[PDB]
Amino acid sequence: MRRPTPTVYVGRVPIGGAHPIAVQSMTNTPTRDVEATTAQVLELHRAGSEIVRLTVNDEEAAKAVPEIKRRLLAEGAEVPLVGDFHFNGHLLLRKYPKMAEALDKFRINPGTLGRGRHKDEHFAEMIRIAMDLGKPVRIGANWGSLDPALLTELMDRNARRPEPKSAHEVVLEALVESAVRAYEAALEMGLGEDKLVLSAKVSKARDLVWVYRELARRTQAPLHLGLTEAGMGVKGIVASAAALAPLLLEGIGDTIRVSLTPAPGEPRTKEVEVAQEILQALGLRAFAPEVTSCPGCGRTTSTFFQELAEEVSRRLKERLPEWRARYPGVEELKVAVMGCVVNGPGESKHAHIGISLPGAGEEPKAPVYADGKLLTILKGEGIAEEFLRLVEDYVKTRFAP
Amino acid sequence: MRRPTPTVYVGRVPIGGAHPIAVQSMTNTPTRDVEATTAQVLELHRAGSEIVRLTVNDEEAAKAVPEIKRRLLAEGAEVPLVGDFHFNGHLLLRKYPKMAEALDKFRINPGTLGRGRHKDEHFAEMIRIAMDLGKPVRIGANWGSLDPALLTELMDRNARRPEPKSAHEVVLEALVESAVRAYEAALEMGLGEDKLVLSAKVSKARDLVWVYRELARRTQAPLHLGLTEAGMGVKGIVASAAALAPLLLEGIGDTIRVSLTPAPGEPRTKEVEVAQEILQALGLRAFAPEVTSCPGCGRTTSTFFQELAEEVSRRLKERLPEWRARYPGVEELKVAVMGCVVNGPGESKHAHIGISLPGAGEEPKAPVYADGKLLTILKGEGIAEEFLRLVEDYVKTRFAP
Ligand SMILES: C#CCCOP(=O)(O)OP(=O)(O)O
Ligand SMILES: C#CCCOP(=O)(O)OP(=O)(O)O
Ligand code: F3S
Ligand code: F3S
Repeated sequence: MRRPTPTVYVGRVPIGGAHPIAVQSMTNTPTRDVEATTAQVLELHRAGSEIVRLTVNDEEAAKAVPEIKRRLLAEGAEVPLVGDFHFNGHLLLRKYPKMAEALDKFRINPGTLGRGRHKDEHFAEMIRIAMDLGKPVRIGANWGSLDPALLTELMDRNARRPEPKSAHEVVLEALVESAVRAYEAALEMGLGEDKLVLSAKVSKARDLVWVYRELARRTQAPLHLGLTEAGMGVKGIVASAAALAPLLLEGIGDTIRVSLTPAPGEPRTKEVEVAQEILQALGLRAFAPEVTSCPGCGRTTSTFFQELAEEVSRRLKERLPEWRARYPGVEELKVAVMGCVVNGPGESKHAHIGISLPGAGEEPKAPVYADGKLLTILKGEGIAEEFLRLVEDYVKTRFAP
Repeated sequence: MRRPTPTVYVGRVPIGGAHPIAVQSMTNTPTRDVEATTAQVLELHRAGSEIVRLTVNDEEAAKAVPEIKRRLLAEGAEVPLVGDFHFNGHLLLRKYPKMAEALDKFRINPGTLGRGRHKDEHFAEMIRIAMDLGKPVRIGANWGSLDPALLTELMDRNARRPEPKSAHEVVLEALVESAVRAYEAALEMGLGEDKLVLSAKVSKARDLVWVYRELARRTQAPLHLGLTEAGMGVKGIVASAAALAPLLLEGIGDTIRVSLTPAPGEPRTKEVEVAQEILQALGLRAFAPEVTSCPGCGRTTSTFFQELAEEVSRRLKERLPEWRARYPGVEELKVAVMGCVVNGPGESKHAHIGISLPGAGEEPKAPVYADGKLLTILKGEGIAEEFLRLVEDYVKTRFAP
């Protein structure tokens, strides 16, 4: 069901309907701080951010970008950099051509170009520079910065309707129109279809689904999908997954970014982890082995079961760097850890390998299944260590080169 | 878009297309431990579990249920109880009529009824008892416990097809068929449409969407929706949201349960919180005020912004018990906390009330918007306390009785 699109290369990373959905992220360090920004770019890339965006907000930020890129290259890190421009993007790209050349993509917001007539000039200048340098561009609209003139135009169109739509609905129409008009304008100026990505972000999940369905229908471009301003903690994680899934399941979206607010002291890499989990939950990409486990109920002994599931998950995460190097395809591994006979055997049989613990009323033994059939039955002390040895043995055989 | 269904009352809680989607959960204490189970039922109910399920797995569990119910009633807690039966449900309901009468709903799994001919007898006996006592029933299939005879029947049907489907696809067909056949059988026996809820759970999100679309098409019943065995931590949360959202957005589902594995020492109420967050993210129910905040970038000072967003979220959660009592509709409150001028004002204008902090290059002042227009501009020390006073003032006026 994947929506076909042309391919847009962001550095070495291809984005589009023929390619895996790419995970990206954005730094939160001051871009002018070269050491801090370089470190975080590397951190995010190592966590799985295939593309990294950084704000290029003033002259000091712009002068730093070439040095950041140089440092990344010096350690063989080929992570593409997207420059986020607002208000003065045309001035910065004009004045600092080394920055323009160092970036792998430019982000333009059609709502932060300036006022009235100046918008069109500023937009054209940035597209001109991208064309001269062979750079791709994201035209990214956001409802936090919606073009007010376009909003009035569409409010007037709506008022003329036999049955006018709500103000809220018109805001969404205008956001879509902002992206689509700027898309069409960039194409008319000669920027190639292989150099244009679009986004039109809102902060409410049901609205995001409406917007992206319209974008997908009305344009041919690959789409950068995300729920903007998703927020903190569990709310942010849930809202982001809830917003993206209906679209990704329908085949809409070519790159994603999860816009979480970090808690103080929480790593910026959390958003990368969440993005990966969304794609893997929907079977669109595989990044690491996953554990299926039941919630546990009154049929299990809660703490032993919870401890085993946690220990198995912890070991898989410890083994992954090595496994990824030795065992191609191991990212697809499914392990089950289950609490009793009700669903334990059946769920374990659906995993590559799973263990079903004895619950209430059962004999104190734990069947282990692999590839849908009984492998062995464990008992006594060290169930956990015996199981993890069996998982290691399984991986060696199943995912051998 | 909500799928119409008859109403099924679970105690005082109506489930169906005419009613709010109900959040439920399940205990993990041994049901025989009356003190522990009663406490957790109350804990879950207080967290927002409108219905609570408990395993009734043996005779000791069954004898405990009437006392649990008595204790709940003694504190005016009207929380409906669902009894989860496997293997011996027919024996327990027969032998312990006080338990049968004390429960507000019976859960039957058509894959844990027994072997061959005995299945039909056991099923009929449980439905007989529900009918005699006027109790509703969930017929809940789970792929961890799929009826093997039905699976063979459908494997044979599939082998006769001009183009046979995959084994995996046939497993899903069989799961649906298990629920649908048992549904039809219960109706034919005289159990009313106002007494039947269906579920057919799998552990993979894209498969769950397929299954529930089939269930929704082929039956008229309200549906209990959940991703079974979702797992631990972020994986579990993301998988659950990703699986449910496409269905809930399409109007499918009448009650949900989130099947998270608690980390050792993590409260059982986490699943209730996640369930509520899924429904609120999709605009289907409102439980508590929510904070929209940006991720922060190099345009903000990371820690001040993150600290303010966290402090605002913490205060809203502290004020809620009181607010819920005084200010009807306050559950719908949207507050924004934003990092700079790029999206700060616009996003704040979409919330009921929001603050936009000064980012890089800006004057050190923080505009506050309420109902889409400028309310005031804050500066200096105590921005956080001044903002929270403004939020209190706003709530008093907006959500006054
Ligand atoms: C830049 C910035 C703040 C908002 O980031 P976002 O990824 O949520 O939205 P975007 O910048 O509109 O793509
Ligand atoms: C009971 C039990 C273990 C699985 O619980 P679940 O809510 O994920 O699935 P269900 O019992 O099939 O409704
Ligand atoms: S939730 Fe309960 S039914 Fe068994 S497989 Fe897990 S212990
Ligand atoms: S993410 Fe950055 S652009 Fe401004 S509103 Fe938030 S600081």
